[PDB]
Amino acid sequence: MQDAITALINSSDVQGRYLDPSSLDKLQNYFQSGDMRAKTAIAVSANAKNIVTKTVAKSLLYTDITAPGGNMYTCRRYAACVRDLDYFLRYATYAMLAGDTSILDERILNGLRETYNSLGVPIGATIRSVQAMKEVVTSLVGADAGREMGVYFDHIAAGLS
Amino acid sequence: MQDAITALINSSDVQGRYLDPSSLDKLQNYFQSGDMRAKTAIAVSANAKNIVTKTVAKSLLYTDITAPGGNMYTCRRYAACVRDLDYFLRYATYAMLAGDTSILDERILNGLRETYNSLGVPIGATIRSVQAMKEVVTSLVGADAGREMGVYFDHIAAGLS
Amino acid sequence: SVKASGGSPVTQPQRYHTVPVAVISHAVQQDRCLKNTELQELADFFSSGVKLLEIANTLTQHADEIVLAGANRIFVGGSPMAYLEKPKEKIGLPGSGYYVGEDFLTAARDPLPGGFRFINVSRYGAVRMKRSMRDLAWFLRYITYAIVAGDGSILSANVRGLRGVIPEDVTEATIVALRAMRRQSLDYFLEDAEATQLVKGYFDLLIAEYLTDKPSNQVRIGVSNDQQGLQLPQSYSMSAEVRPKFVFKQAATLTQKQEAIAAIYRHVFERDVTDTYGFTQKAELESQLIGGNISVKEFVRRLGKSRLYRRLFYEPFTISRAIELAARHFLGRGLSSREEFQTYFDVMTKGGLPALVDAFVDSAEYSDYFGEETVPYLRGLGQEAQECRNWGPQLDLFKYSAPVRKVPQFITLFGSYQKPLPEQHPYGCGNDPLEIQFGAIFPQETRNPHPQPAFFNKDTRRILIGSGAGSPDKLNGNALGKVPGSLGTRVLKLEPLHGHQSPSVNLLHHSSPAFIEGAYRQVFGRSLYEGQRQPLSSTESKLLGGEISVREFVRQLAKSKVFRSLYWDSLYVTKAIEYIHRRLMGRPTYGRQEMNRYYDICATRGFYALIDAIIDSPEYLECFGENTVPYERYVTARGYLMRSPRHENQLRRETVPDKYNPRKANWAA
Amino acid sequence: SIVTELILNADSESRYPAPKEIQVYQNFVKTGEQRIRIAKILAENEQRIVQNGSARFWERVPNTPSNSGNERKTASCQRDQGWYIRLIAYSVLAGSEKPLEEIGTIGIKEMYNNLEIPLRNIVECMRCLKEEALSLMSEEDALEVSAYFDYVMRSLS
Amino acid sequence: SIVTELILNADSESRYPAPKEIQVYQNFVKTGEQRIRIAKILAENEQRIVQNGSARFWERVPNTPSNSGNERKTASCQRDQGWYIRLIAYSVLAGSEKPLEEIGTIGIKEMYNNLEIPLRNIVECMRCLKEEALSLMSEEDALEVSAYFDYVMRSLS
Amino acid sequence: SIVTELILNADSESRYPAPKEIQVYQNFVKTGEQRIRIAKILAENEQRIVQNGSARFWERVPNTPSNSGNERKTASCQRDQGWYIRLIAYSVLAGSEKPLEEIGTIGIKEMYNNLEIPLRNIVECMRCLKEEALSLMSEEDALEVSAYFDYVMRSLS
Amino acid sequence: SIVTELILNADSESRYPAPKEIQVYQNFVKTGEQRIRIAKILAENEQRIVQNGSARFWERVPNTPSNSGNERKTASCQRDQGWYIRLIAYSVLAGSEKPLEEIGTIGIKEMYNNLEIPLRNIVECMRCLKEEALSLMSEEDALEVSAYFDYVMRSLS
Amino acid sequence: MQDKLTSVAKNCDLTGSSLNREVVETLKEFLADGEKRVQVAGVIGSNAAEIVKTAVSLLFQEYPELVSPGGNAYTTRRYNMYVRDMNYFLRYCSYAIVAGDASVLDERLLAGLRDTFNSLGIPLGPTARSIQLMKNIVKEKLVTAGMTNITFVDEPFDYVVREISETEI
Ligand SMILES: *[C@H](C)[C@H]1/C(=C/c2[nH]c(/C=C3N=C(/C=C4\NC(=O)C(CC)=C4C)C(C)=C\3CCC(=O)O)c(CCC(=O)O)c2C)NC(=O)[C@@H]1C
Ligand SMILES: *[C@H](C)[C@H]1/C(=C/c2[nH]c(/C=C3N=C(/C=C4\NC(=O)C(CC)=C4C)C(C)=C\3CCC(=O)O)c(CCC(=O)O)c2C)NC(=O)[C@@H]1C
Ligand SMILES: *[C@H](C)[C@H]1/C(=C/c2[nH]c(/C=C3N=C(/C=C4\NC(=O)C(CC)=C4C)C(C)=C\3CCC(=O)O)c(CCC(=O)O)c2C)NC(=O)[C@@H]1C
Ligand SMILES: *[C@H](C)[C@H]1/C(=C/c2[nH]c(/C=C3N=C(/C=C4\NC(=O)C(CC)=C4C)C(C)=C\3CCC(=O)O)c(CCC(=O)O)c2C)NC(=O)[C@@H]1C
Ligand SMILES: *[C@H](C)[C@H]1/C(=C/c2[nH]c(/C=C3N=C(/C=C4\NC(=O)C(CC)=C4C)C(C)=C\3CCC(=O)O)c(CCC(=O)O)c2C)NC(=O)[C@@H]1C
Ligand SMILES: CCC1=C(C)/C(=C/C2=NC(=C\c3[nH]c(/C=C4\NC(=O)[C@H](C)[C@H]4CC)c(C)c3CCC(=O)O)/C(CCC(=O)O)=C2C)NC1=O
Repeated sequence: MQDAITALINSSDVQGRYLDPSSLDKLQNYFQSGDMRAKTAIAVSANAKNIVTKTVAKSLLYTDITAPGGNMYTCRRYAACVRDLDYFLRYATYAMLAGDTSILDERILNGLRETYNSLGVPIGATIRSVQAMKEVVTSLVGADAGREMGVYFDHIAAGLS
Repeated sequence: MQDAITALINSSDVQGRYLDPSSLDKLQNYFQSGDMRAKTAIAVSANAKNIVTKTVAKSLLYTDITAPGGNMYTCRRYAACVRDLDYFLRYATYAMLAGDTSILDERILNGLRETYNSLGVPIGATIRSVQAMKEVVTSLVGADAGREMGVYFDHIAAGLS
Repeated sequence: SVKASGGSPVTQPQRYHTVPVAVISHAVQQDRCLKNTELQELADFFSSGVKLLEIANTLTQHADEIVLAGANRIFVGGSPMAYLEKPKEKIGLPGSGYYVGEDFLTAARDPLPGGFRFINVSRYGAVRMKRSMRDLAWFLRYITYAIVAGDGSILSANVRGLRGVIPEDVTEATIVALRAMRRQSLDYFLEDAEATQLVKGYFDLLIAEYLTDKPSNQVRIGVSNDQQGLQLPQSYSMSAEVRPKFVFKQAATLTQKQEAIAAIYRHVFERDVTDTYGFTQKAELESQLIGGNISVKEFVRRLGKSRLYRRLFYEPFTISRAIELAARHFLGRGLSSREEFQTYFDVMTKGGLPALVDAFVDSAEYSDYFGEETVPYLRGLGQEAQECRNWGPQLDLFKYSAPVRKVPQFITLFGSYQKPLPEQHPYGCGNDPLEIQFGAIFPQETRNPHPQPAFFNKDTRRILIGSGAGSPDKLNGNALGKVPGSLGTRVLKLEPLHGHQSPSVNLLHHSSPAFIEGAYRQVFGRSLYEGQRQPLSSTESKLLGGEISVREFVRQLAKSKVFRSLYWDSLYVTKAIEYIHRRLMGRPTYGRQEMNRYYDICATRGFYALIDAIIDSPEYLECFGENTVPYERYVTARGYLMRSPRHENQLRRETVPDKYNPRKANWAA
Repeated sequence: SIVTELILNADSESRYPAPKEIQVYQNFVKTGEQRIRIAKILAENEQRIVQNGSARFWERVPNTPSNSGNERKTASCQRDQGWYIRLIAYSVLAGSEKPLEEIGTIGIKEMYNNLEIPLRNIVECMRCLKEEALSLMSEEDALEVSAYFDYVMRSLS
Repeated sequence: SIVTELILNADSESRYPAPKEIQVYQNFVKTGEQRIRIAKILAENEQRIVQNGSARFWERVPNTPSNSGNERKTASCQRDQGWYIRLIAYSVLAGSEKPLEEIGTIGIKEMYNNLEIPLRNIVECMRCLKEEALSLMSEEDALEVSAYFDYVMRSLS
Repeated sequence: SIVTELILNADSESRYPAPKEIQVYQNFVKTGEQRIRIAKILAENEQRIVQNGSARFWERVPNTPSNSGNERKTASCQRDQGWYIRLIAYSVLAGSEKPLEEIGTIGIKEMYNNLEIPLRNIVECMRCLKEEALSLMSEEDALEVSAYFDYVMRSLS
Repeated sequence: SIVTELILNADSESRYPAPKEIQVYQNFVKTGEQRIRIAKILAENEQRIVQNGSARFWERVPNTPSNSGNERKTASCQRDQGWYIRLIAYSVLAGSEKPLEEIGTIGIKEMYNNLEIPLRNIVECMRCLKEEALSLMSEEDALEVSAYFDYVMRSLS
Repeated sequence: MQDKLTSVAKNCDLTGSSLNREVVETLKEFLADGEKRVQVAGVIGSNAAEIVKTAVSLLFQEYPELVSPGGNAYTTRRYNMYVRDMNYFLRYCSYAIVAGDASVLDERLLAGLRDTFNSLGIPLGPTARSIQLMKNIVKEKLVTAGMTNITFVDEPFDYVVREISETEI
C-alpha cells in the first residue's frame, strides 16, 4: 500500500523530479490533517462494535436478508456479514489514516465483487450497509471527520458496484 | 431444452448405442404418464390467474412487502411480482409436460439470483411464494399430480436457495 | 447441477523417462543451469547414441525371429505367428491426393520351470492368441524404445502391475516366453559384450518388474472430513517427473546445508528473492538452522512471519488471495474445499498473517508430508492422486504467474460450484461489455485475469432487465421494467416524406441536424468528430429526401468504415458481435442460439452480412420498424446495478410500552 | 422431440399450451408404444439393413470411396449407415426429426465436404437404406421412417 | 513511509492501531514542516552536492568507470548521484527509508553488477555525497540524511 | 387455419415442411369429421344457446345495457352472442383460434369501450354462453370449444 | 417532475437547456408556493375527501368488495383512496404526472386484477374522489388536480 | 455434503411449511427403503473389484480401439488409471445410494470432473459407457442376491452420466 506521502513521491518519481510546490502544499495539508485523522482513528477504534451494530440495525435487520432464504440466515452467515462489515470499517480507518484509498483497493476491493457474486452475497444490500455505516460514523465522530471517513466508505461502495 | 425422451436419447447417444431396456422402460413410464401430464397442464392453464391470486393472498398480501418501503409496494412492483409468479407457474407447467427440469435450469434459474440481488427482490419471500404456489396447485389438481408439479416447484425453490 | 468450471489447463503428463528429460527436469526444478556432472552425463549419453540406435535397429530387423522364438517356447498345436497382427498404414485419407477428383475406381489398378504346461493354440482361442502375440511384439517394441531412450522407465512403469492384468494362469508362461526372446536377442550380437549387457539388463528389468505381484496403490488420506481420500497407482508415480527432495541434516557440510536453504527459499518465496530484497535477517535464521537449534519446520514458520513474506505475498493481495497463495507456499498444494478456506479465513480474521502461517505450518498435513527436516516441495499431478474439484485452480496456482492474479481463484470457484449458471454471457464474463453510453469496454483475458467459465449449453436463455423505454403504443406488454438512465418516451422517430418549394420554417419534433445527430449518437454511442461524417453525407441526403427510411439509414451508418474501425476491426469477433447487437437491437443476445447464428454469418460472409442479418431480423422490425432509431431496451444485472449506486432510501431502519413496570421481578421485598 | 417443439411453440407466445398443442401431445403419447416397437425393429435389424443397403448401393453407385478397395473406407461408410439408422430410430422414439437434425443433419454438408465424400453418393446410400428398412415394417410403421430417411436425403442436397 | 509501516503492522496483525502507534503517527505528522524544509534544502543544493562529491570521489578513487575518459559514463554517474540524492530527499519526506528502498535499493547490487560498475566505488561516491550533504546542513537535520546515505551504502555493501 | 400456420412456419425458414409439421398436418386432417360435427352442433343450436345464456346472464347481471328496457340494445347483445358462437365454430373448423382472433378478438376492447359496454359484463355473458354450449358437446368434443370460449374471455379481460 | 422533463429533453439532443426551457423552469419554480398550498390542502382534507367519496361511490355502487360487510376490505379500499390522493398531491408538487404514473398507474390493472377488484368500481370511486377533491379548491388550483384524477381514471380503463 | 434426511430437515425451515403432510410422506417413503439402501451398499462394497473388472473388460470389448496403439487405455499405465477411476465412480455411487442424496456426487465426484477430463483428454463417451456397465453389473448382482425393488440403484449412475455427457440434442 501507499499513503498520501508515498502517492506524492510516486507522482514526482515517474517524472524523475523533486516534489513541485503544489505537491509540497498537498503534503503540508496532509501533515496538518494528521491530527484530526488520528482523533478519528481513535474514536472509530473505540466504537467499532457499536458502529457495526448500528449499521446492521439500520441497514439489514428486519429485512428479507435475515429471514430464511436470505443471505444472513443462520447464525454463521450473520456472523460472516458482521465480520465483513468489521473489515470494511477497519480498512476505512486505515485508509483515512493513510490519506488515500490504495489499501482498500489492494486488500478488499480486488475481486470482492467476484467473490460475492460466486457466494450469492447481495451487492446492493452490502452497498446499503456501507452507506449506513458511513452515516453512523458521521454521527459518531462529527461532520468534518465523518466526511473524511465517508470518502473512503464511498470508495468501498463504488468498488463493490 | 430436453424432455424425458430427449434426455434418454442423449444418454444413449453419447455411448453410441440404441436405447437399452432400462431407458426403454423409463420411456414407457413417461408415455404412460403423458395423459396425466396433459390433464395437469390443462388444469393449471385453466386456473393460472386464480392460482397466482391465491398464492399472493396467502403468502404476500397484508405483510410489510406490500406496505410502503416494501418490494411489492407501488403498482409496477406488485405487477412485476405477479408476472414473476406467472413465469414460475408457466415454466413449472412446461417442465411437468416435458418430464424434465432442464427448461428451468436454462430459462429460469440461470442468473436469477444475481438479477434478484441486483434489483433488491427478496429471495426468501420468493421461495415462500413458490412453496405457497405448490401447495395451491396440489390442492387444485390432487395429491399425485400435485406431487409431480411439486417436483419442479421444488427444483425452482432449491435453485433460488 | 455442477455448471461452474475452473478451466482446463493444458497438461502434458510424463509417460516415461528419458536421460535428457530426467537430467533437464532435475536441473529445472532447482532453478539453475546444468551442473558439470549433469552435462557430462548428457555428453556420455549423446556420444553413445549411435550404438543404441544400432542395437535397436538390430532388434527391430529380427523382431519376427525373436517373437517367434518366444512364442514357440510356450505354444503347441498350431502356428502362433498366424495371430500376430502388424500395424496397418492408413492410406487414402481425405486430402491425401490418393483419389483425384470424385473418381475412386481408377485409383486401384534355458530350462523350463518345474511342472510347466504348454498352451494349446487351438483350445486357447483366437482372441487370447492374438492378445499373447501382440503382447510379445509389444514387449520387444518397448524394449527397443527403452534402449533408445537410455532408460528402462518405459518398461518399469508399464509392467509393474501387469501381472494379473495378463491372466495369472499364464504369468509363468509369459516369463518363459520372455526368457526365450532374451536368448534369441543375445544370439544377435554375440560379439560385443556391451550390447549384450544392455539387452540382458533391459530384459532382466522387464522380467523383475513384471514379477511384482499386485503393487499397492499410494493412498492420499483426506486431511479432514471435508477432504476426500484418493489412490494413485504406482505406475503413474513412476512415470511422472521426480521431485528432488532436500532433507536438512546438521551433520552435512555447509554447502549441502546452503543448498537445502536455497530450496527452502525457492519454495516459500517462489524464488530466491532473499539477496534481491536485502533480507539480511536471513543470516540469523540460517545460523539457527545450521547450528541445529531449530528445524526446517521452524525455519519455514519464521520465514512466513518475516517482513519479506508479508511484502511479497500479503501486501499486494486481498485476504482470500493471500490465503490461496499461502496454501501453496506452506503446503505445496492448493486449497481443497470452501470449508478449508473458511477455517483459514477465520484463522486470519482472529489472529492475522502470523496466525495463518502457524495454522499452515502446525497442521498435521505439514508434518505428514515434510516432517521436521524435509524442505517443503510442490505436490500435484504425478506426485499423488489429484482431486477434480480444485484441478484448474491448483494447476494455475503452481505456475509462476500465480502471484500476478489478484482476483481469488479458489473461493470463487468453490462458491460457484454450489450455484446455478451465473448471470453472464455464455462465452464467459469476458464477453460482456460495460453498459455505458459509448465504447466497447471488455475484460481483457491477459490483463488482471479473472475468467469464470461456465458450461452454458446451446439452449440457455439469458434473463434481462427491461428498461421500460419506448413509445406508449409499443408498451403495456413489457412496461413493468424500469432502469435508471433510460429516456422512456424520447425515441427518435421520423415519419416518411410524401412541385413547389417548401416553406422557410417547417418544424418537426427534431430538426434534421438534431435527428441525424441523435441517430449517430445511438448507432455509434456518441457524436463523431468533425470530418468523420463526410463519407455518409449522401446517405443523409437520401434520408432527408425520403429516398430511404430510418432503418436503411441506420444500416448504412452501421456499414460505414468508421463503425467498422470502431467496433469490428480491433475486436475479438464474438465481442464485436455482442457489442454490435447491443447497439443495433438495443439488448444483449439471449444465448448461444443467436450468438452461434451471428458467428456463423460472420464466419461465412463477414461483417456486412452480420449488419444485414441484425437489421433485417423480424425482431428489429417488431421493435423499431422502419422509422425509429434503435434504443436500449434491456440491461444486464450488473449494468443495472452500476446505475443504482444510492441506497439511502432503503435504510429507514427497523412508542407506548406493551408492559407495565418492565424489567422487574415478582414479589420484590 | 415433438413435446419440446410443442412447449417451445407455446413459450414463443408466452402462453400455456393451446388445445392444438395438447391434442398433438396426446396423440403422440398414444402412439408411443408403436414408436417403441418400431425403434426396437430398427435396432434389432440394423446390421442386415446396412448389409443389404450397402450391396444395393454399390450395385447402383459403384464409384464411391466405400467401393474403392479400401477396407477402412468401407468400414467407415457402413458405420455411418448404422449411425444414421440409429438417429432415425431416435427420431421415431422422439416423435420428431429433432434428434436426427441435431446429431446428423446440421452441418452434414460441411462435414462430408471436409471428408471429401460426394454428397450424391450419400443420398443414394440413404435411399438404399430406406428401401431396405421399409421392407421390414408395415406400411403404417414405415410412414414415419420413410419421412426421416427423406429428411436426411433432403438435408444432404 | 512510517505511516504505511504502522498501518501495515496493524493490518497484518488484524487489529486497530495500538495507542503507541497512534502516538508515533501524531509525533511524525508534527514534524512535516521540518521534513519539507530539509527536503527543499537537499533539492536546491543537488547540483553542488553532485559536483563536489564527484570531484572528491574521483580524487579518492581515480580507477573508476566514471573517470575512464568516457563522457557518457561520467554523465550517467552524475545522474545516478543526483537520483540517489532525490531518493534520500523522498525518504526524508516520508520519515522512513521506504521510498529510497523501493526505488533504488531492491536489486541495486544486481543492476550495478549487470552494468559492470564496482560496488565499492559506488559506496565511496555515496560517502562523499553524504559528506557534502552534511557540510551544508544543520546538525539536527543531518541525522536523517546521514542515516539514509548509510542505508544506501549498506545496501551496496 | 392451423395448415396456414404450418405453411408459414415452413416458409419462415424457406424450407419444405419438416416431418413434425407433416405429422401435425396429418393429425389435424384426421379429425375433420369431428370438427365438422362440432360445428354442425354449434350452428344448429345457436339460438338455443343464445337464449339460455341470455337468461343466465341477465340473472347474473341485472343492470346491463342489454337488460335496460331498450329492445334494440337487447337485440344487438343477442346478435353479438350469436356472432361469437359463429366465430367459435369457425375456429373449431380451422383447428386454431385464428378465425376468432382475426374476426372478433383483435380490437374487441376498443370496440366495446366505444360502444360503452362494460367488458366485465361481456365476460360474464361469455361464461354463461360457454356453460350452455359445452352441455351439448360430448366429453371428447368440449376441449377446443371451452378453450376458444376461454380465449374470448381472456381477450376481453 | 417537470425539471426532469426539461433535463431529459435537453439530454435527448445532447445540448444544454435552451432559453425556452430555462424560461419554463423559472416559471415552474416561481409557482411552487401555490403548489405547496394545494398539496397541503389535499393532505389536510384527505380523510374528508375519502369519507365523502366513499359515501358517494357506495351510493352508486353498493355491491362492491369494500362494501360487502368485510371490515378489512373497507379499510384497504379507503387506504387505497387515501394513497391515490397522496400520489396526486405528489404530482401537484412535481408539476407533472410522473410521480402518480410511476407509483400507482403502471401495472395498476394487473395489481387490481390480481386482487380481484373490478376496475369499473375503481374508476367510479376515483370519479367520486375527484368530485370531492375539486369541491375544496378554486378552479385555477383544481385544473391540475382534475387532470391527474383523469389520468388515474384513464389508466384503469 | 448432505444426506436425504438432512436436506429435508433443512428445507423444512427454509420453505416455511415446517413439517407438513408432504414432508412426512416423503420421509416415510425414504425411510421405508433405508435397509435396502444399506444392503445395496454392502453388496457393492463386497464385490467392488469384480464389478469394476467386469465393467472394464466389457468396455474394452465394446471399444476394442481403446487398448490398441494410440488408444486411451493403451499401456498398463492408462489401464490402471481406467480401473482406478471406475473404482472412484463405483465408490461415490455407493455413497450416494446410502445417503439417498446426490450432493456427495456433486461435491466430491462431479465438481471439476469435466475440466480434469478435458485437460487429460479422457473421452467422456467411454466413461459414460463404463458407468452404465457398472450399473448393469450391480443390478445383476442385486437380482442374484434376491433384492426386488431396487429402482433407486439406477439413480446415481444415470445421474452421473447426465452430468458428464455432452449435449447432443
Ligand atoms: C428471546 C428468547 C430472546 C431475545 C431475542 C431477540 N432477537 C432479536 C432479533 C433477532 N433474532 C434473530 C434470530 C435468528 N436469526 C437466525 O438466522 C436464526 C436461526 C437460528 C435466529 C433465531 C435475528 C436475525 C434478529 C434480528 C432481527 C430480524 O429478525 O431481522 C431481538 C430484537 C433485537 C433488536 O435489536 O431489534 C430480540 C429481543 N431477546 C431476549 O431478551 C431473549 C433472551
Ligand atoms: C454483510 C454486510 C453482507 C454479507 C456478507 C457475507 N459474506 C460472506 C462470505 C465471505 N465474505 C468474504 C469477504 C471478504 N474476503 C476478503 O478477502 C475481504 C477483504 C478483507 C472480505 C471482506 C469471504 C472471503 C467470504 C467467504 C468465506 C466465508 O464464508 O467466511 C457470507 C457468508 C456466505 C455463506 O454462504 O456462508 C456473508 C453472509 N451477506 C449479506 O447478506 C450482507 C449484505
Ligand atoms: C377501493 C377504492 C376499491 C377496493 C380496494 C381494495 N384494495 C385492497 C387491497 C389492496 N390494495 C392495494 C393497493 C395498492 N398497492 C400499491 O402499491 C398501490 C399504489 C401505491 C396501491 C393503490 C394492495 C397492495 C392491496 C393488498 C392488501 C395489502 O394491504 O397488502 C382490497 C382488499 C382485497 C383483499 O382483501 O383481498 C380492497 C377491497 N375495493 C373496492 O371495492 C373499491 C372499488
Ligand atoms: C414476487 C413473487 C416477488 C417480487 C418480484 C419482482 N420482480 C421484479 C422484476 C423482475 N423480475 C424478473 C424476472 C424474470 N424475468 C424473466 O424473463 C425471467 C425468466 C422467465 C425471470 C425469472 C426480471 C428480469 C425483473 C426486472 C424487471 C423486468 O420486468 O424486466 C420486480 C420489480 C423490480 C424493479 O423495481 O425493477 C419485483 C417486485 N418482489 C417481491 O417482493 C416478491 C417476493
Ligand atoms: C481527458 C479529461 C482525459 C482523457 C480522456 C480520454 N478518454 C478517451 C476515451 C474514452 N473515454 C470514454 C469515456 C466515457 N464513456 C462513456 O460512456 C462516458 C459517459 C458519456 C464517458 C465519459 C470512453 C468509453 C472512451 C473510449 C473511446 C471512445 O471514445 O469511445 C481517450 C482516448 C483513449 C484511446 O486510447 O482511445 C482519452 C485520451 N485522457 C487524459 O489523459 C485526460 C486526463
Ligand atoms: C473422485 C473424482 C475424481 C476423478 C474422476 C479423478 C480422475 C482422474 N483421472 C486421472 C487420470 C486418468 N484417467 C484415465 C482414464 C479414464 N478415466 C475414467 O473415468 C474413464 C473410465 C477412463 C477413460 C474412458 C486415464 C487414462 C488417466 C491418465 C491420463 C494420462 O495419461 O496422464 C487423473 C489424473 C491423475 C491423478 O492425479 O489421479 C485424475 C485426477 N480424480 C478425482 O478426484
